[PDB]
Amino acid sequence: GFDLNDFLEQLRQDDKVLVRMEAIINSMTMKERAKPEIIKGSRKRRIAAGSGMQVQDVNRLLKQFDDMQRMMKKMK
RNA sequence: GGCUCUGUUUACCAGGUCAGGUCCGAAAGGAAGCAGCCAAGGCAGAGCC
Ligand SMILES: [K+]
Ligand SMILES: [K+]
Ligand SMILES: [K+]
Ligand SMILES: [Mg+2]
Ligand SMILES: [Mg+2]
Ligand SMILES: [Mg+2]
Ligand SMILES: [Mg+2]
Repeated sequence: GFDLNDFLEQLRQDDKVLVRMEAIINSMTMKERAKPEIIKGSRKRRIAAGSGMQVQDVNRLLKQFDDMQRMMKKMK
């Protein structure tokens, strides 16, 4: 069950992306990391400000996560 | 009802500490602040008033 914890560990095998991507996840709660679909507008705003990013950066991380979760489902 | 103890629970919506990330600064230095943790609140059991 590929989640943001798994993704975060993949980001830990950029700081031009990797450190910033890790930071966004580091502003999340464990429920958010476990079930990223619950992250809607208000949680995105909290995560963005808490990581010094914009909401569009959070959107981009979530999209990258989503693409990886789709690919892991299919490779498996 | 109050207080205490114990268990549990709680993204943000004036608490503390604030990793990471962020901001200001040439630096020296500063600042805001999410997660966690802590406090506190919620739900209960027990004890006391
Ligand atoms: K308690
Ligand atoms: K905090
Ligand atoms: K920090
Ligand atoms: Mg809080
Ligand atoms: Mg605070
Ligand atoms: Mg720091
Ligand atoms: Mg600078």
